[PDB]
Amino acid sequence: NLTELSQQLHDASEKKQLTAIAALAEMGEGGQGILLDYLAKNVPLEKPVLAVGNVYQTLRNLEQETITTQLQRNYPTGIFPLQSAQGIDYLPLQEALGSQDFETADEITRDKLCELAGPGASQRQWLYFTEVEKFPALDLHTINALWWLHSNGNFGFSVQRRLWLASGKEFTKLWPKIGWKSGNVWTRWPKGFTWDLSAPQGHLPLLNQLRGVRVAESLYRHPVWSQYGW
Ligand SMILES: C=CC1=C(C)/C(=C/c2[nH]c(/C=C3N=C(/C=C4\NC(=O)[C@H](C)\C4=C\C)C(C)=C\3CCC(=O)O)c(CCC(=O)O)c2C)NC1=O
Ligand SMILES: [Cl-]
Repeated sequence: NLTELSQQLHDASEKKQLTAIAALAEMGEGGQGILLDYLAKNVPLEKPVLAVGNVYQTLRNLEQETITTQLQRNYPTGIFPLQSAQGIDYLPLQEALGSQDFETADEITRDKLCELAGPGASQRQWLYFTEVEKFPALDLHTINALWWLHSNGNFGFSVQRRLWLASGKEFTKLWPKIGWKSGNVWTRWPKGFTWDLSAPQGHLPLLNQLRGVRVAESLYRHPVWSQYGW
C-alpha cells in the first residue's frame, strides 16, 4: 500500500521510517517517486538526519540509470553542505561515499585530515595528536556527517567515540568491538578490513595504531562532537 507506506515515512518514528523506505524502494516507479519527493522536501540538510541519508543512498544503490541521473542533476554535491573552515573540497569524499566505495573514502579521509593539519602533516603523511586537537570543528562535522549519512549511521568517528565511551574509554575493549583486532591479531591494513556495510558498527574510518592511541583519543575528545550533537 503506497499510501500507507508514504504516511509511515512522513510520520515521526525513525524506526518505522526506515522499514517504509526499504519497502518503497522495491515498489518500482510509485514507491521510488515517493522517495524522490521526500528527498526534494528535505534536501539540502541543515542538521544530519539519518532517514534522509538512507533515502538518498537507497535510491543510489538501485543503480538505475534514470534515478542516478536525476540524483546527480538535482543533488550534484549530495545532500549535506560541504563546508570547510579551510576551503577544502570534500566533493571527492562525498562521491566515493555515494558510490559506497568505502575503501576510497577511507583513503580520501586520511588525505584530507593531513591537508587540514597543514603542510607538515601533508608532507609526513601522518598526524600529531596536537594537530588533531586544533582541527576546526566544522571540517570534522562535514567529514563525519558524510560518513554517517552514507552508511546508515554505521560508520563515522562519532560512532567510534560512542562505542569508546561505552567501553569505559578502554581502547583495548574498543578494537575488538569495531573489528580492528581479533583476540591477539591486529587487523592487517588494507586487506584484512571489511570495506562494506557488513562491517561492524564503527569499523570506518580507520585510525592506524602504529603510532599509538594519542591521535584517536584527541579526536574522540575533540569539542566537535558535543558542539554538533553527535
Ligand atoms: C587497530 C588496528 C589497525 C588499524 C586501524 C590500521 C590501519 C592502518 N595501518 C597502516 C599502515 C601500517 N600499519 C603498520 C602496522 C601496524 N599498525 C597497527 O595499528 C598495528 C599496531 C600494527 C602492527 C604491526 C605498518 C608498518 C603500516 C605501514 C606504515 C608505513 O609503511 O609507513 C595504514 C595506512 C596509513 C598509515 O600508514 O598510517 C592504515 C590506515 N592497521 C592496524 O593494525
Ligand atoms: Cl601523536
